[PDB]
Amino acid sequence: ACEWCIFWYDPKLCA
Amino acid sequence: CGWHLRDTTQVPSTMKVMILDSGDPNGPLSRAVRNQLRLNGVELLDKETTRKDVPSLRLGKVSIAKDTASVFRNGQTAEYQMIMTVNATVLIPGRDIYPISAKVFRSFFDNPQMALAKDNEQDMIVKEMYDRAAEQLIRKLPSIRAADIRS
Amino acid sequence: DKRRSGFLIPNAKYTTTNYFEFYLPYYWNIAPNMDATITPHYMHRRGNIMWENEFRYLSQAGAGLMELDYLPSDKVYEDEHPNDDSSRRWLFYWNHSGVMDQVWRFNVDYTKVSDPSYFNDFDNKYGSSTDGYATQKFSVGYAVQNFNATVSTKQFQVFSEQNTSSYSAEPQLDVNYYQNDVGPFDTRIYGQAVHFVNTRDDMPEATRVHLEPTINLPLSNNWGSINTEAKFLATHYQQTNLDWYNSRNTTKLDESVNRVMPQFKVDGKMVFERDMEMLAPGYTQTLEPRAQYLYVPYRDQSDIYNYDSSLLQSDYSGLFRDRTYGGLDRIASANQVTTGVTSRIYDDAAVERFNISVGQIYYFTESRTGDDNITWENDDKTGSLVWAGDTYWRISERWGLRGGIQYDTRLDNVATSNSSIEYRRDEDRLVQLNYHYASPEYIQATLPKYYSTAEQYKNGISQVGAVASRPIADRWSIVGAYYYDTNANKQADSMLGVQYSSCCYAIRVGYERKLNGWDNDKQHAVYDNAIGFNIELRGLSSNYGLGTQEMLRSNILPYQNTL
Ligand SMILES: CCCCCCCCCCCCO[C@@H]1O[C@H](CO)[C@@H](O[C@H]2O[C@H](CO)[C@@H](O)[C@H](O)[C@H]2O)[C@H](O)[C@H]1O
Ligand SMILES: CCCCCCCCCCCCO[C@@H]1O[C@H](CO)[C@@H](O[C@H]2O[C@H](CO)[C@@H](O)[C@H](O)[C@H]2O)[C@H](O)[C@H]1O
Ligand SMILES: *CCS(=O)(=O)N1CN(S(=O)(=O)CC*)CN(S(=O)(=O)CC*)C1
Repeated sequence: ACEWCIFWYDPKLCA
Repeated sequence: CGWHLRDTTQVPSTMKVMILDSGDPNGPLSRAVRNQLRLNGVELLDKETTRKDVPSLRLGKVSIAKDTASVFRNGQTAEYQMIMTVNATVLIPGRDIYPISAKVFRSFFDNPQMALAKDNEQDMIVKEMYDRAAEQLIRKLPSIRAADIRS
Repeated sequence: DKRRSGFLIPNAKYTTTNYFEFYLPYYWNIAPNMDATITPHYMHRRGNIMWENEFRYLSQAGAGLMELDYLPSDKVYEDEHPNDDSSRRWLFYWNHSGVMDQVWRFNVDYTKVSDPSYFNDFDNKYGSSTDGYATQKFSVGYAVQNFNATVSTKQFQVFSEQNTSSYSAEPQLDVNYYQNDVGPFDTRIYGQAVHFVNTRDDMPEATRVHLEPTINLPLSNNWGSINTEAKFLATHYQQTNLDWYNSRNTTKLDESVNRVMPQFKVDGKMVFERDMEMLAPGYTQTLEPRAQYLYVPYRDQSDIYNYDSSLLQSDYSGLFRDRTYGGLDRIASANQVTTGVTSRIYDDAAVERFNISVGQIYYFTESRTGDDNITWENDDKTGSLVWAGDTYWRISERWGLRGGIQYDTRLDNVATSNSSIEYRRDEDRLVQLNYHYASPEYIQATLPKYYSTAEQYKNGISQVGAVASRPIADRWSIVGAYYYDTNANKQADSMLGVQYSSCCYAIRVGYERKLNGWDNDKQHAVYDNAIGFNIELRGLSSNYGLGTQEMLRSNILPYQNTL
């Protein structure tokens, strides 16, 4: 539920 | 980075043909809503047409308020806040009636020395809020479609 | 209906302005569509009864309210103005609104007072001590689906005795025509004829005629949109009574002026979507880039007096607006591109939970109206000059926060900003915090010079407000508000309200301390205290509320719902 993912998210960071 | 172009229309496919109904069909809100629906490729019908299974969009009360948001050291108004509230409803004929709303916030500074000018500014702001209140309502159409499928 | 007409319950209040005040209302049911009220309002300090007459009506043309307050004499005003022959104080108010046959639109918003200090002395029912002027508008319009023509007159009674000169449109005619399927284009024509008159006899009078045809090409996709627009502006000015201004100003006003200008606008928008599974299952994010190129040639408008053009505030929505000024006396030249971006969040139910926007305006050339009297803090003319940001977060069902910020590099400081966080369980249970800011540089740039030199204006705005409302035992309702200016470290407005509601009656007690004026003899602010007591009879109607929203709007900075 990390809300700060809005301004930074990248699919391969997850996996 | 995960982004893709929107592959779905802003207006849901079942709402591509609909009836726009209001008690003030020639008013400014109705004009704004009709223009926004025309921009999205929506076919608007008259309320007397015989086509059925056509969702209806009934616009309701519109309230515009002008209040004092801040004051100077002498107690005179510095900033006016204008509030637009629009209540509408969507009737899906077989299913159900879903109500939606829109609230628009704008502000502008006062100037007693240029009161006439300020009045025109106010008018322009109102003309904008209607448009801002229209896109808001169309933006809630996909939410209605999702609620329709859920029930 | 003599059965339904009679005396209401008297209410009272103690004020610092008028000491003990006493109202004795009398309701009168003339008809099922027309009702009236007569209220003797005795003020002790002025030692006299002022008569309030209120009249509501519903007709075919719409619904309206008339109000007339008359005070034959006033001891306080007589003391403050010995030279005046009479100390009578009156107010006339008329508000009518209606649409008849769906085509005729009738609007009246008229206020007139006997003296500028009326609202600082008497209670604020159809006005306020916060207003700097009184407005008098009449408008009759005819509007069908593709046409509308409105004739209106606007007048203003300015209160502050710095410069009581004010321009009026007597009358103003507005005509709009629309076409939508002429080929692939959309077309509209806007016409206007106006006549500006002034209160003083030495200021210019004008007649303006304006024509404006626009043609636009919209193109749309599921993910993108681009709208091109070509607009034409043709204005004709006939100005008279120019001897005074020309004899005192170095730039000369011209009798006959013609102003012809093209305008080209290109607007484009894209929508990107992505899946945000880390927030919660089903949530999605949307990115919305928007760009707009605006080009308006430069015409020197120094020979036209500025009658009704004022600087427009540039929030995020106003970044993409194609005008710098309101009205039509100042059309700024433009060679600019506006770039902005909006991010939105939806849940599994496709409901917007959060949105944030940021944008800027890049000027390729300086915007000129021929005359430029705006006092900037630096000589920046081109580049990224204006920035605006907006945000709205619906944290939960009972929480919500809003924010907006404006930055101007020519001010070398944030121009204006505002924020508000509100908890609202229900119309009786709520808490709200809000903040308003306006830099002194912004006041200097966008307001007259004596605002920059006057103590009560020059420091800008830095205001923090708190509003709270809490019921007890379903019968009581406590309401409070407090507004504090951090620049002066002084109270601006505070309110307290307690209402006891029962089956047959409701008793309201309210206190308020507000900024009421400015005393320039030793240069401080003047406050006013008011403690009121009011009883109203229940049961006759369907209203059973605790009255919280009524007391929340009773102060000079009324509460507004922001979710
Ligand atoms: C002040 C400047 C701007 C500040 C910027 C802050 C940006 C924050 C963006 C928040 C976006 C939406 O935030 C999202 O809210 C929802 C709704 O409660 C939370 O979701 C939560 O409640 C929902 C609804 O009951 C549950 O289904 C979910 O399991 C739970 O986590 C998400 O965990 C959070 O990610
Ligand atoms: C990018 C998207 C933005 C989303 C919306 C963000 C909303 C932000 C709301 C900001 C609320 C606080 O508002 C902020 O108040 C402070 C404190 O007075 C002002 O800051 C001020 O501080 C002191 C004076 O007090 C000066 O030294 C400074 O130069 C001046 O700016 C800010 O200019 C204003 O922005
Ligand atoms: C803000 C989300 S992130 O920076 O891209 N991030 C990547 N992952 S993930 O959120 O699990 C992507 C599915 C790991 N983290 S996190 O700790 O899980 C963020 C709450 C960072």
